[PDB]
Amino acid sequence: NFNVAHGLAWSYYIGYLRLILPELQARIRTYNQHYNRGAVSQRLYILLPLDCGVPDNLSMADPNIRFLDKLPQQTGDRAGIKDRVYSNSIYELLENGQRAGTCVLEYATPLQTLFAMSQYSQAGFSREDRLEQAKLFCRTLEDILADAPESQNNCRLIAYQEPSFSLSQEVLRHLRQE
Amino acid sequence: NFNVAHGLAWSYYIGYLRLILPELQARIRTYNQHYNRGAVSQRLYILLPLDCGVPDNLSMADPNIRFLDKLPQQTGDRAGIKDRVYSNSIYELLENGQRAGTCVLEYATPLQTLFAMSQYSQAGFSREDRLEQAKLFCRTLEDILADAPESQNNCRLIAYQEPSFSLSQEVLRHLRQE
Ligand SMILES: Nc1nc2c(ncn2[C@@H]2O[C@@H]3COP(=O)(O)O[C@@H]4[C@H](O)[C@@H](COP(=O)(O)O[C@H]3[C@H]2O)O[C@H]4n2cnc3c(N)ncnc32)c(=O)[nH]1
Repeated sequence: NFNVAHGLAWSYYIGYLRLILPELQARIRTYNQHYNRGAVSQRLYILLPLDCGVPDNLSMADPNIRFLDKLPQQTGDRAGIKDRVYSNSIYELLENGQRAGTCVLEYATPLQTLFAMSQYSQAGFSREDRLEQAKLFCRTLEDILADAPESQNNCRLIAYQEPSFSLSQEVLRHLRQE
Repeated sequence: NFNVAHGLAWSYYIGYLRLILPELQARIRTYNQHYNRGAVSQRLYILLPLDCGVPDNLSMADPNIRFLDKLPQQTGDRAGIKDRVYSNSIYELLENGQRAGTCVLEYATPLQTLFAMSQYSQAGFSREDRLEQAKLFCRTLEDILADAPESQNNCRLIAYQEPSFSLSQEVLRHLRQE
């Protein structure tokens, strides 16, 4: 099942990142000018927990990550679905009670597929293989984005293992660099 | 890359079908009672062209398939995205100028990933392998749905090869049976 994470990464690129990354800066600029608090950063920040533990509510993983607003939606006809909607959420990052950064932030959803596959007996995906597939997912995606025309300093991958751990501090480190 | 279609099918189930199938009949019943034309059929009809040719506009594949309306959207928090939106389109099927059926209808989007992967040199997916992966995708999905609790006569797969061909007649055949 090595080809499992491989295909999921290509799917994530083909069916999502390549479609939304080109329009992202315009959506952010629209938000910055129309519905606004400091400036939203210019990159999509993608969280890649190698334990494939992907909560649906980000504030649950860390209270210092607080939902601010939704980006204006992106829509288009997709595979027979009229006006399919692509949604992204903006988060504020707090640090000792100060707003320290603002960004479009989400988990890489395919890591949730890896996790659920490892739970379903019919998937033939060993629970022991979650970390290995997660790593391959990250490496594949990294190699894809390194060479993708739509990636132009508008995407940032954040991969990490928890062994304390501060997810907000991990994100702020990448924001600081930018 | 056999594991390619395998993973895509499990992804399609885990990240989509298992989430939307349980609520689908209530969304259809809501539409039937609130925004209505004959009754919308009770199953989600999924188109699986084995040539992986997936137009984004269904009326383009066959003019006898005409967009009627959107189902009421489904939303939930998903992997850090607040109120992620799941959308489905309702279509009327015409037959010699008569409205002959009405259903929720779409292409299986992962077939688009197979297709695009076969085009990208970095994916290492042979163009010659599209039909084989498409078949495996269909077989895997079929085996998944055969045993899935959320599938309860509310999903129908329509797989086909074009060698004339009438996509509308192919769909109407399955609707007739139901
Ligand atoms: N009609 C309809 N179908 C939907 C919708 N959302 C998902 N589907 C179907 O489920 C497959 C898996 O979805 P996922 O959210 O678990 O992750 C996908 C996948 O890893 C990768 C490629 O997507 P696609 O090829 O369209 O496969 C999707 C589809 O067949 O990108 C991820 N992804 C796709 N859309 C989003 C999004 N809006 N936000 C975050 N991640 C996404 C739906 O709304 N309607």
